[PDB]
Amino acid sequence: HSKRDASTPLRSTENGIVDQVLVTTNQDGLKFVKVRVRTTKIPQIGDKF
Amino acid sequence: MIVPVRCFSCGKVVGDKWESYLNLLQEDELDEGTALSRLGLKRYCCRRMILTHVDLIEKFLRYNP
Amino acid sequence: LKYICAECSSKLSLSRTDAVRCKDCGHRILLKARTKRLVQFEAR
Amino acid sequence: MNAPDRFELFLLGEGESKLKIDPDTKAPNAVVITFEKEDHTLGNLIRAELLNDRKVLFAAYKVEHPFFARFKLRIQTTEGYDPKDALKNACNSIINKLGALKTNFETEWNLQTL
Amino acid sequence: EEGPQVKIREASKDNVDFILSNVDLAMANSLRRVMIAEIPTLAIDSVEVETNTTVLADEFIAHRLGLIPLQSMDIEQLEYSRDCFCEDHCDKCSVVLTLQAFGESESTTNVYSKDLVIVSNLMGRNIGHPIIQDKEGNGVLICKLRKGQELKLTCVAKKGIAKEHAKWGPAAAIEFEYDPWNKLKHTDYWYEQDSAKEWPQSKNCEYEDPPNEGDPFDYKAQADTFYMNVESVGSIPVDQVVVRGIDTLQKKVASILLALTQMDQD
Ligand SMILES: [Zn+2]
Ligand SMILES: [Zn+2]
Ligand SMILES: [Zn+2]
Repeated sequence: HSKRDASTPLRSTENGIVDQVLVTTNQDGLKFVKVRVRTTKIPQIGDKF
Repeated sequence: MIVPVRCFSCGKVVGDKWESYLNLLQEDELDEGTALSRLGLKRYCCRRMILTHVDLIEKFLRYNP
Repeated sequence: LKYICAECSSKLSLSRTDAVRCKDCGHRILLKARTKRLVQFEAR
Repeated sequence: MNAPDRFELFLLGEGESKLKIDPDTKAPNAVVITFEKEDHTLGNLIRAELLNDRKVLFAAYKVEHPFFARFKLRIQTTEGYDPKDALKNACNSIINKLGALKTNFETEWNLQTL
Repeated sequence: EEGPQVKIREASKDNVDFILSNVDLAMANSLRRVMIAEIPTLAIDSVEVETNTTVLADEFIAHRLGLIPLQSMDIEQLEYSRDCFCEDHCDKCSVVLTLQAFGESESTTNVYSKDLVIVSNLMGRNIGHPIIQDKEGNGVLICKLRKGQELKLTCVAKKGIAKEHAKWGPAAAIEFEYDPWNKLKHTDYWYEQDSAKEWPQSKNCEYEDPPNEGDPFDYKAQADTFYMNVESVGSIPVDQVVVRGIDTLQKKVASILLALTQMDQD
């Protein structure tokens, strides 16, 4: 056990489909990532209008 | 976005009438009312469905990705 | 695995220990390619 | 999220029977029948056809909650007349009327143009 | 015949304007409800997307495909996937049609409903073919591709009821009106001065006799004459819309009758 986990979990209450993943180095030369997840929401009982 | 396929209210198909509508506006030089009338959109819900729509996909296609 | 650049129509396959930048471009914005395992859609 | 399946509106669940006939305890010679996976379309028609039978004292349907596709139908007939027979007669009458209506609509359709 | 009477005032490929005579209100209403919802129809239920580089989202396009009107003529000799003894779907229950589109010209490459190509085996049955009432023969505008954009997907269409989803709706708007002169007094008209001058006069008023002010209110009168106009979408012909409506109502009554027959088991 030489590694600690620093993984990022999907929102506990949300769900959907991974829309698009972006991998890019930072200004300080740090490999960072932005993951966009897409979910279609349909008007339900309780939605505000 | 893009022209809705069918009318929300009643359910009449309108997605096949968008380009025809545009042509009736630019080619035959009619007003929106008559153009909507000729396409068989008598009920004001479908009439709304086409008249109220904004075709945003044409602006979306301007990007290269 | 493989990736695809943002502001050009390329198809990089550089895995780890590579990353940025891009083949014949210069920009460091890399997107990931679509999965092969297809996903269904309840057309409703 | 908590929204029920759509097919639960017309597909009978696990163990759910179509009709639930129960002896009414209020008035004598009465009955309450629970219709599953059916809405106003059937209830209104059946109830309206049970008021044509002059040997039927009471006939009323209701949907206790719009969430669930089901309705209760209360029928009270005269003595010496089982209410199930009233329901059957009503149903058969409906079927006959609909058959005649279909035939008439077909014959009237064949005589058209465009 | 002997029961209710029909009088087709107008008839076309898309609409049927007729008059129901000698009928109870509940039967007319229920007929309308059945025609609106409970009528079998074929429509895209499943969409498998391979590649999608278009602007629109995946389930967006999928949703648009769901609303595409398909040929549901011989739908009665097609079967529900929930009833078929196969795995997922087959040729006895579902109709599979592919869609491959790609930006070719510098101009915008439109993707219509005509581009859908039937892959599954129809084996004789008239089914699956996308209705095209378009004048140019294109049909429903599905999407728009740029220059190098591609849309590769497959569509499994299954038999469904409009009660489950409005995409399986065989009819559009059903016009319905009884007693144009309010002789039954089912409606208390709202007004500011004159009740008759403010409220427009219905067309159906040309098919009934106006009330006499010297005559009192007819309290023993019911509703017999009904003016209807059934409009189809294309999936099912109008005559078959109302006819299969009748058959469906009658059938689901016969199911209740059968249930009563079966409840006699000890
Ligand atoms: Zn409409
Ligand atoms: Zn590049
Ligand atoms: Zn099958």
